[PDB]
Amino acid sequence: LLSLPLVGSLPFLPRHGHMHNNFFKLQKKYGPIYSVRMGTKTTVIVGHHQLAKEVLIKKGKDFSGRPQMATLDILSNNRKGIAFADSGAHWQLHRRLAMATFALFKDQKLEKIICQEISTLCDMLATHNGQSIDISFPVFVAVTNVISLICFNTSYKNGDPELNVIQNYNEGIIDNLSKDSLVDLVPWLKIFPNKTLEKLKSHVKIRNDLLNKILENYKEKFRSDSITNMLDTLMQAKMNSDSELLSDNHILTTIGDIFGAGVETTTSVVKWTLAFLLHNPQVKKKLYEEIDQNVGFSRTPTISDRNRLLLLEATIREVLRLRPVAPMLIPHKANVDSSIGEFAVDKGTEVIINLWALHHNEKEWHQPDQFMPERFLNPAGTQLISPSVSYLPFGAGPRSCIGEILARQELFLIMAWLLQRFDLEVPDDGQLPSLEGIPKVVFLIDSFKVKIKVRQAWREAQ
Ligand code: HEM
Ligand SMILES: CC(=O)[C@@]1(O)CC[C@H]2[C@@H]3CCC4=CC(=O)CC[C@]4(C)[C@H]3CC[C@@]21C
Repeated sequence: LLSLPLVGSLPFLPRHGHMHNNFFKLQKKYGPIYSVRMGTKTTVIVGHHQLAKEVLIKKGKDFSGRPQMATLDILSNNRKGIAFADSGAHWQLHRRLAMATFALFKDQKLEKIICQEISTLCDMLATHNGQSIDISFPVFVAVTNVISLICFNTSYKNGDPELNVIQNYNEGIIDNLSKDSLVDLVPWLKIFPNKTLEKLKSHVKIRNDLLNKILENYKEKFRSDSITNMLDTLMQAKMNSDSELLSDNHILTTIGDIFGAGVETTTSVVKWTLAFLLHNPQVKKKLYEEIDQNVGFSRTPTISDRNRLLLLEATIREVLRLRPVAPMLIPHKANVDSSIGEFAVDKGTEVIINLWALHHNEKEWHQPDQFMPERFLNPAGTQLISPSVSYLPFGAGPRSCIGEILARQELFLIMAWLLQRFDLEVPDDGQLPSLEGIPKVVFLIDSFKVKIKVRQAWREAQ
């Protein structure tokens, strides 16, 4: 009796469980690296830090490409900008210029931009004293203004409805960019009739029309005697012509990515962090203790307080380990024939770093499924440590994050100001937020509510 002919085989069920974890599980059987073939495209998944750091650092330039996807094409305006651009003259240029802008805020000192918007954030939330709210939007607004000040030296006032229009198309872009993660085994959208690409174009259209209107008004304001933000930095480079690489759509898309990443990543990590603290009251109590001890109520927190607020800095590290924004980074592509761990990797092959597998490796972490900020501390709790090398929340090499500094400061300051001033409790229905998460292009958390009350100790101190 014979075996049925086999036209196709996949090692697990499509759309069942999170991709990054299904890949991780396969490693017990196939080892830390393996490949899957879709028609002609071959995809290699890496789940070990030594191999990951080969792909990202030791051979960074080799694997610095991006694959082409229908949805990403629409959002990136055919592979322009930075994040979804292939490695090339345009990518390198805009990446450089974008990185260069960050210099213009080193001592408009970045900390003062951030703390400005946090103060407003905390004043908003004080009004909700005694109520249970979703804190998504108020935080969205804060970081939106920071990135806007950095990009255009403009910020939105309370009640500007353009903020809600931005919130709307950001949710829509994310919803349709990918069903779950960016890594789909089966290309379903090319198979069955669906309105997915249509919907994406509509959110992206609105986002684009809005950015054109910011550029055109700004062409009047631009003066080479003043370079204070990203758009100046980009218009300056243009007039020094590379001219093909700095067209209006090229500039637009780059700001697009920066605006996108600067808001959706930090907002998500704030919501995830609050969520973990709701589930872990002991840690939260010790966070209050810590900040009461080392900051008190005499002033508002500052970047210098990272030296003192070590438990907080560790909590932040731990959330980025447990719930990385991008548990599989953004996909990479081999630009040339190369290798990984002495296995051959052909040019044009897709290479995915399973950061989830790195962050949950049992041999690299003690109880990796557990929220344990202590792990980034010495036993005494007197300084931060780096307990595993299998830890790359911001990536590494050519394609590494370029907002890590901005990111880390935003996260630290927001959490510090909030804990200084607010009791953050489980809402009256006693519902806790599911920590399972929702894997989109960003690893999101189900929306949830938190009971906010101004701190008794903060009150007295007035
Ligand atoms: C807050 C937590 C954040 C995390 C965990 C994070 C993480 C990452 C990761 C994993 C990548 C891709 C790595 C790869 O593909 O090899 C990336 C790329 C990128 N990030 Fe961040 N990010 C964060 C915040 C930010 C912020 C605040 C900005 C502000 C501008 C930003 C801008 C970018 C850009 C433009 C890229 C694409 C770089 C390229 O492809 O050349 N990110 N980030
Ligand atoms: C988590 C990461 O590493 C990445 O941060 C680096 C680039 C980020 C894209 C940039 C373009 C964009 C525009 C929007 O308005 C929706 C938000 C996105 C999709 C935004 C999400 C997080 C991304 C994918």
